[PDB]
Amino acid sequence: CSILDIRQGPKEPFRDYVDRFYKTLRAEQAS
Repeated sequence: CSILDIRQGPKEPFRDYVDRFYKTLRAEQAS
């Protein structure tokens, strides 16, 4: 891991953000 190191693509921050964002919007639609 040297040139194949700084790949740039978040997963565990960003899809424990989405699921929470999707039940936040499924309280904007209906809580």
